[PDB]
Amino acid sequence: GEELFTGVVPILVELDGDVNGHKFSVSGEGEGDATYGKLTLKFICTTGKLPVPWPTLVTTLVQCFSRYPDHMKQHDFFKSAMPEGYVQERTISFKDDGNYKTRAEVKFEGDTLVNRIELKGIDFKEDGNILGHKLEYNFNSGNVYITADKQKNGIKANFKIRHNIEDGSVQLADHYQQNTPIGDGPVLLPDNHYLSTQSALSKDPNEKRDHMVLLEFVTAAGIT
Ligand SMILES: [Cu+2]
Ligand SMILES: [Mg+2]
Repeated sequence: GEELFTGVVPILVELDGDVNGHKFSVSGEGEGDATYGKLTLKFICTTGKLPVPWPTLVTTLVQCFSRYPDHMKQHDFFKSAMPEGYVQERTISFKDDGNYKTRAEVKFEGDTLVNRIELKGIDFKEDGNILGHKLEYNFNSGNVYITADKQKNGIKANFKIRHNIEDGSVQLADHYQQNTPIGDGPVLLPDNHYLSTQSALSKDPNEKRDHMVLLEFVTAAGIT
């Protein structure tokens, strides 16, 4: 659980995706320091051009790195499931467009924290904001509202992401999420609270592959 996260932990992310028949893979590498809620990762589309905008994959591409204040430590489901880990499932509904369904397994492999994801996108509009690549390369501040799901010995979350459209508008992405432990050990089921995130997206000027450099800070809040 928590003791596994007192220092800097290497992270690996592997994603297999199919969006309207457009198949792609992403590999990511980096590290997290949960003491500071800090994530630093670089993602590469190992199959060529990514067929969706990178910002639409940020949420899919390790909430165990959230900074939980000491006074909220009893509410940290995500680290409590480690090292065996948890399954994270979402439906991401893009307003007036298609949806992503994701399934991910997050666990330790040796001293590395691994996020293995399958992503399936359907009902996208061929030159909507997603398949038509009309979204700005940025990602806004928001809140992830978590509640306990005692029935499944896990948690649920809901939240809205607003992606900036190059024309000045916004593309809403409604997120519904469920997490459940993989292992048999006891887990921490939290009182209602939220995660607050700050995200910065950049490019490696020496990288020729389609990629995303991502810096996030994530803090739990909502109980004081
Ligand atoms: Cu994130
Ligand atoms: Mg703008």
